[PDB]
Amino acid sequence: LSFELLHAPATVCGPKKSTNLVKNKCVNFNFNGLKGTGVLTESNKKFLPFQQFGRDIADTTDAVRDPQTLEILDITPCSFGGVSVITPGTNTSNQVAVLY
Amino acid sequence: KPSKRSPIEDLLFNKVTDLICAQKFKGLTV
Amino acid sequence: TSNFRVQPTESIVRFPNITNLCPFDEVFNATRFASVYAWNRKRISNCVAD
Amino acid sequence: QCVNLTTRTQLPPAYTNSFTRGVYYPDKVFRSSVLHSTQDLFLPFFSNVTWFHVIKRFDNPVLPFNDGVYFASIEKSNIIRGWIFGTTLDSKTQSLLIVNNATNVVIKVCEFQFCNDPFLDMESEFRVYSSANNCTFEYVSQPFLNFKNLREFVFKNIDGYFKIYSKHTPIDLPQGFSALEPLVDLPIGINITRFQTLLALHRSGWTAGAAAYYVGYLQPRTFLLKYNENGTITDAVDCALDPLSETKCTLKSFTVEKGIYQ
Ligand SMILES: *[C@@H]1O[C@H](CO)[C@@H](O)[C@H](O)[C@H]1NC(C)=O
Ligand SMILES: *[C@@H]1O[C@H](CO)[C@@H](O)[C@H](O)[C@H]1NC(C)=O
Ligand SMILES: *[C@@H]1O[C@H](CO)[C@@H](O)[C@H](O)[C@H]1NC(C)=O
Repeated sequence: LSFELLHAPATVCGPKKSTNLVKNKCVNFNFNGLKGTGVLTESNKKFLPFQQFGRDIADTTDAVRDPQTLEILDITPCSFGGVSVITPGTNTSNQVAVLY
Repeated sequence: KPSKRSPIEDLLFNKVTDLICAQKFKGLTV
Repeated sequence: TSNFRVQPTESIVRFPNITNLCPFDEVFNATRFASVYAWNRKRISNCVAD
Repeated sequence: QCVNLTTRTQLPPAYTNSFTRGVYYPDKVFRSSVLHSTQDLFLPFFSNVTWFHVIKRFDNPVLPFNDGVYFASIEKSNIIRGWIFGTTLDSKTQSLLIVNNATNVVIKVCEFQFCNDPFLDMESEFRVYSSANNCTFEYVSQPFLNFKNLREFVFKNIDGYFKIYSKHTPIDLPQGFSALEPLVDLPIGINITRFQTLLALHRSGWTAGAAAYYVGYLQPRTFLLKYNENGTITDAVDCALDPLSETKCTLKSFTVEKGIYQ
């Protein structure tokens, strides 16, 4: 077996793998180049045959198509936010409250 | 009306009008 | 004071429904070969080689 | 074996104007109810394109392939069949052939010879090439399918990839708007400078359906396209034509209100 390598897209590269996906969970995900993080969920969007993934007004990846069941999923980055501390003066007490 | 507003206040509210999620899901909060 | 973020707990990978294997069977499991003076040459492209 | 005749009548072809035709999805991305501005190779609006008619009068000239070609065909009974692509079109370099068989389409890129006036003889005889040397790439797929048939194609070639976009329509091109979804991509990587077309003529009282085809050339331009709630491109605006369109792009909207804009 001899390998001919040229300045070509190299149509013979090898096999890929797969793993059972998860939904409604914060998880790092990969999709045939598209690789990000977020939460996967069933989508109500109705793509058309040759469209693979979707974008939004912010020009960011929003929806993807699973290349094993021809279904549409949505992605939402895992939750985040600032935190604040409510407290009376330390001259008075030491109890605090936390606001997310 | 439940809002307990006046006939006018209602028109002012109605006259003045999902990019919010997109901006939010980038690092900016309101 | 500070921030709060939720971290992922898993990593997932997905790819197309892999099929269309290269025709190695016609090479290795052929009915008959040819002699040394007629060594057989086969070209393989546009297929996923297992 | 081809016979060379000296009875052809020299007559320059016709000219017509493309109004709002030649719009294709420039990517595989989904967008809904959004006005998006892109820069790519498009066909300028209201542009002169060349008109050939075939019925005697034979019309299969040789024309350049500068950057990309928009090919329109108005026809009945499926006369136009295939295409030829290449640079010098002989056994000195590889050539690309697309042929629509009765139940398939075949694409072949390799060395070839052709007549000075190649032609194809229902189908009983197939002879357009005399020699077929070692062929780098083969491809087989499904068939692509006043006058009632209209076929619009866009052929491009860049970065070592050759792309064909297609659309069919049952109905001097008519008005309206039509999108041309991507059809096929090929990793060939040829130099491509010229191209030829193919039709089917059969010897035969006898009736031969006429056909007409329009050829237009692309150009790098900036367009503003509208995506509906489904994802279908329903309208587009080119903003190097007239001041009103340029204002429409600079405002990133289709309707312009009263005022003075810079
Ligand atoms: C994917 O491949 C499997 C394996 O043969 C097949 O059973 C299935 O129908 C294919 N399509 C899917 C899962 O959409
Ligand atoms: C453009 O087309 C019109 C009519 O089709 C013609 O009169 C004119 O000469 C053309 N201009 C060119 C080919 O530059
Ligand atoms: C757009 O999507 C809606 C809902 O899916 C559908 O009813 C409609 O036929 C689609 N096309 C147009 C042109 O509205």
